[PDB]
Amino acid sequence: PQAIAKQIADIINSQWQGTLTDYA
Amino acid sequence: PQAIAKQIADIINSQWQGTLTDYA
Amino acid sequence: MIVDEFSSVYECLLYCYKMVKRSEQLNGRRVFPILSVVTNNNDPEGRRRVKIADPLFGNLIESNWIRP
Amino acid sequence: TTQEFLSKNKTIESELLDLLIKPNTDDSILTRNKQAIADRDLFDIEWEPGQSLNKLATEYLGDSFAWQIIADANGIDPTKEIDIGAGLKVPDQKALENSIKKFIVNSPTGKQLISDAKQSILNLIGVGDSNTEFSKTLKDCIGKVVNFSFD
Amino acid sequence: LNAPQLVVDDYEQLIIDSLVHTNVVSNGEFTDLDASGFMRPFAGTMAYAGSELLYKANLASIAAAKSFFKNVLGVPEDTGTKATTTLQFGLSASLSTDFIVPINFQVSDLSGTLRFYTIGNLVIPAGATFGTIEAIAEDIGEKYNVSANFIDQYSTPLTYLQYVTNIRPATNGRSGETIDNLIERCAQIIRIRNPVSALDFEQLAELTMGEGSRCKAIGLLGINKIVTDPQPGVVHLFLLDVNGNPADPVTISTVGATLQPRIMLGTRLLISPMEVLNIELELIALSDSSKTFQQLADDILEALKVFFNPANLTPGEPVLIEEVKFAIRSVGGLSISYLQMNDNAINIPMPNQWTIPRFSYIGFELTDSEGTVYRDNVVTVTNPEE
Amino acid sequence: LAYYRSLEAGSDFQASAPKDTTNNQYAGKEYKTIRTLSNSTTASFYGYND
Repeated sequence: PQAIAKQIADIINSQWQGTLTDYA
Repeated sequence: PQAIAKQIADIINSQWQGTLTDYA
Repeated sequence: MIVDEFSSVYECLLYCYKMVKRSEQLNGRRVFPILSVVTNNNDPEGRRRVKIADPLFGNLIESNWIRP
Repeated sequence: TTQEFLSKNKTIESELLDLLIKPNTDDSILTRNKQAIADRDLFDIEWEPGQSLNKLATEYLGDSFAWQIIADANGIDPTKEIDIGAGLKVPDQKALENSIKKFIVNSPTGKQLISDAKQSILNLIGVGDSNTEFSKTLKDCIGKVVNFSFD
Repeated sequence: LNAPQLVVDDYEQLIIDSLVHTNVVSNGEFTDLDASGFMRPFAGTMAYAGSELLYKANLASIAAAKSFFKNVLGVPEDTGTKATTTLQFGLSASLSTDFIVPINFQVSDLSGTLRFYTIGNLVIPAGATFGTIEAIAEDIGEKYNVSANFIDQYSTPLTYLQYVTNIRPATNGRSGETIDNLIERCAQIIRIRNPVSALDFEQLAELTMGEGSRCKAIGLLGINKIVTDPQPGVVHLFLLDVNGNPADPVTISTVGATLQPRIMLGTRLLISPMEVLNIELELIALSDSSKTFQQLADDILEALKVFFNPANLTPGEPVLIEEVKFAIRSVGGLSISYLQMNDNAINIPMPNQWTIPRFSYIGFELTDSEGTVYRDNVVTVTNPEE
Repeated sequence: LAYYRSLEAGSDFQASAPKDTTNNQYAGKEYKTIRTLSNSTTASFYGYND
């Protein structure tokens, strides 16, 4: 619930770090 | 699945609204 | 503010949210000066205005009166 | 200066400023009880020794001050005597809410849903000021300092 | 409003009487009659509910009368009247295009406290230099009844707009009506059917001609306006328009058309403008120093403007100097020494049955206890005619 | 009034005319001779018995 809401930030944040690193 | 997709979306929304009020 | 390389997605978005306002105001505007050809210089009002054929409209339509 | 006028019969300047007496029924002491609870929503009890409107309000409506509704539902002066064996009509609790007529009123601000019923039911429903929004309560107390006149 | 009170309804009185009657009911067995003693909590608790119930019990008859006056003859609940004037706008130069002054254009006086707004859009055609349009006061009240050329300050600037002023003195500023005026309005509806015996007085002064006008109905008065020559079957009406002046011929035509289907067949209706008598006042008064001289002068001027309202004056009736002095003294904070009206200290009779007074000038000479003499002069009318 | 106006009477001339709004426009009012094509030339009319 809040645990998973947070886990989701961590996921989205890291996914959007992946995109930053995935791009020229 | 869709239930959780929606939950995750709502989590993200409240985390974004959180960020709106987190920053000056 | 200062958005570094240690920032989260939400803050990256928020920064864009607040800083895109000027770009929004620029929509439907003319930012830079233009070069144009004078097509009409007879001003009925005697205000020394001329009509131009700006490249934006490709001479398909006429423009407004332009003041000196 | 002077303008000689003779008698006429039908003019529109007189229709402009003509009818004055208007029989509109507006909120007043004699219009509080216009609305009536439907007969299908009532119970037809009989008056027996030891009965009072307080008892009927308590058993059927759960509140001692609800008797005003019962009397208003029967046209009864409470301080008058109810004969033994005379019939009375007691409103149901759950069937009292369907006497609340909702209609749309138009305003320069906008459409508003408005409740209408006999004033006794309106007072009973709004008991404790639970239905009204806190903004209304704050509005009526905004003008605390009240202008008074001195002699 | 003046309704009998069924029972005594007062908190402290209820407490005191309850204690005394508790003493009386017992044969003096209860002696704690101290209205602020140890029995004060009990008696006060009872008296709070007693007063909050008897206060509503005392309203029964007035509620019945109000319900009668409201339901069977709907009478609007009058709130007031806003002053109206005619503004003239003047342009700086002759334009080749038609100038537009928008709706709700705000103008004000020099002090900036009284504000008027245009009724609608004003279109000054190209080549013109001035244009007129009506303006209404910001709020109700008699303080907006200003003179001519007073409202000339405007905040929002328009292109080539040179000036703006008011050509007419703003009038009909009313803060509301008292209970007696509303009672009279209700009663006239009860008795106006078939106007006979000076209900023509009532049918035009506040109806079919506006609010702020005056009428005077005289029977058997011919076209010569001579009393000693009665003409049976003739009713003569003398009219003062909504602006406070003798009635315009268009208003005469309007009132004649309105009243034609209501007069008796065979009778002759004559309508003519009313006449005005100008009253000039000189006041010598002693001030008690409880108000400043300017405040006293303003209060006296406002009181006299109330007194000489055509709604408060009966045409053809003499002006009584004692009544004027009482109206002045009702302001308070002063002591009248001398009052002159039209260069005399006697009552002023109207020249004829259809003349209304209209006070125009007043001079103040106020003396305080310290001995300063404050002298001032105020002209209230635009000119001796209007 | 003429005496007062003559004190501040200028000598410059205006080629335009005032207008209330920039969006609003006005048309010409005068037909001014531009140039003289010919002081004296012969001319004929056509469209009559032709």
